[PDB]
Amino acid sequence: FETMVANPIKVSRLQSNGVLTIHYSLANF
Amino acid sequence: INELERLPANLGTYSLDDCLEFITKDDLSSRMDTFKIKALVELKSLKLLT
Amino acid sequence: LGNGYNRSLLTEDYLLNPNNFKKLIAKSMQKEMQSLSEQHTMEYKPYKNQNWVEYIFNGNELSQNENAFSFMLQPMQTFLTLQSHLTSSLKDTETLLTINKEPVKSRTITEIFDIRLSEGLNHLMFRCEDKISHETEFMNFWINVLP
Amino acid sequence: IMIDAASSFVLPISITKNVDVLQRTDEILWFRGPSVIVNERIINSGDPHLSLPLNRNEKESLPGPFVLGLRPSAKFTAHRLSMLR
Amino acid sequence: KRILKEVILAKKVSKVPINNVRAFPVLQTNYNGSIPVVR
Amino acid sequence: KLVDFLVNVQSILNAASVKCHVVDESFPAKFFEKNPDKIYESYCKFIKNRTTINKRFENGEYEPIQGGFYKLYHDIKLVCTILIHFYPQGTRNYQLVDKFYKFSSELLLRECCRIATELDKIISYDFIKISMNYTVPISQTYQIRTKDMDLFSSIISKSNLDKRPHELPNTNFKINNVLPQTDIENEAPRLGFVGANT
Repeated sequence: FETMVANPIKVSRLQSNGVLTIHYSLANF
Repeated sequence: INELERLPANLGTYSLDDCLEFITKDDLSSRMDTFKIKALVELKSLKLLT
Repeated sequence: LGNGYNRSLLTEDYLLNPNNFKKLIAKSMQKEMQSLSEQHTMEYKPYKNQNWVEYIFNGNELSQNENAFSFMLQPMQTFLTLQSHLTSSLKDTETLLTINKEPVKSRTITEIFDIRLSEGLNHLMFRCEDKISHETEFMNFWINVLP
Repeated sequence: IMIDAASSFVLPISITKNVDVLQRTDEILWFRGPSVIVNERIINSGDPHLSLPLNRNEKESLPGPFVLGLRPSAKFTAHRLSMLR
Repeated sequence: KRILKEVILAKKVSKVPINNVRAFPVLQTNYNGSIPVVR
Repeated sequence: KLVDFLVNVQSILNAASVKCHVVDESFPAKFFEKNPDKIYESYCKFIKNRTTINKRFENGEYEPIQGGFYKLYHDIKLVCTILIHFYPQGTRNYQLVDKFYKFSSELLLRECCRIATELDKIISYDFIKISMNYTVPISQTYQIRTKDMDLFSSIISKSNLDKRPHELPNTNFKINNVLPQTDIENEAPRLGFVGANT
């Protein structure tokens, strides 16, 4: 069990701040 | 500015409306910061004057 | 439960602060405290500004499946000392103490060590065992030293 | 002095059988230091247990930590629940 | 401030109105983070 | 003076019990009147051998005396231990009963209050000790040694009234106790430090 290097969770600062939640603005066919 | 910049940063409220929320030993009430935001809107509005 | 696996050795452990840190500064509002879990009272005594905390562990009604403990110390408090009251020094009991890897020998039943910590966490492994009766006990102290 | 270290880790083995009480990601989150238990958030700034006036070896076993934490009295809470409806 | 006290001691004026902000500033506990620093 | 002092606790403990329905749980007579440290072992013996908390006030089971509130404390601790043992340790109705026990025990501890060391050999020689002492319950975290990373866990939400044996999803885990840090708050910086010009 002592040979089980763990996985870092990286935050990536621009993802942490202001990410919103393109065809659904109908101007582009 | 030099009166607002000598307030302690650990400033917090205790309104008379936290009795309706039943805050336990560790519960983090949702009206704790109604004075520290107001004491930064003034301190940063008096630096964005020019 | 392992509370019936309570400690038969290790009466008292003391993480009291050294007298060097007091003698080099001082030349007090005391607040004792106990934690609701059988024993391990924790007392301290600041004054309006040094603190000189002291962590005692009366292990007569602690368990032994729960060895490690964790607390937080302030950046002026880099030095520490123990006081290890065993039950009885019947045999040549081996008492070694590795902070991270380095064993600490002594100051010279009750044995005193000399502890000097660094920033960040620490391990501070401590154990006692008998040569003849062949029984071991362990203690661990996760000391978070503030930067 | 950096800021953008990871400081949380996840082990690959799914041990999610007896773990519904810990803090899950949605696995188990494993941090790089312990937690910090804080008894009461609000300091009681007067109270000569803490203020230490300069006038006049004694011990006192106070009931709980709740003396030092600004709790409201129950008559106001009943008055406000009466004002509720 | 003495005089406005004494009337409230003496006369008991019919309203003496109550208007408060219904909050007051208190200090709250602070604590460092427990994850150590990375250099 | 003790007339309203039951009425207010009644109203508060009714209105603070909507989401969990602790007060409307079934509870028979259960005459223990014992040491509150024996409060689970006595009910364990009551399980081995062989009127709810809202209805106790409507029948007037509580007097304006010390026992008239000691019984109320006893009934709350019994119902909370029952609801802790009934659910698993991760459900929301476990943590609601734990929070309700904490809140009601804090509410009932107050308002009946209204109604050997070389360092000590130096300091007790050098200073005068006016003091203050109290009890808090500690909690636990887990402990893992990986390859040179030495991780920690979150706080287990296991209550202080659980009494179960310590289960472990891994035997390579370890367990530790977290001592709460408590003192006069270290002087926080001023607002000029928090929010200067960048």
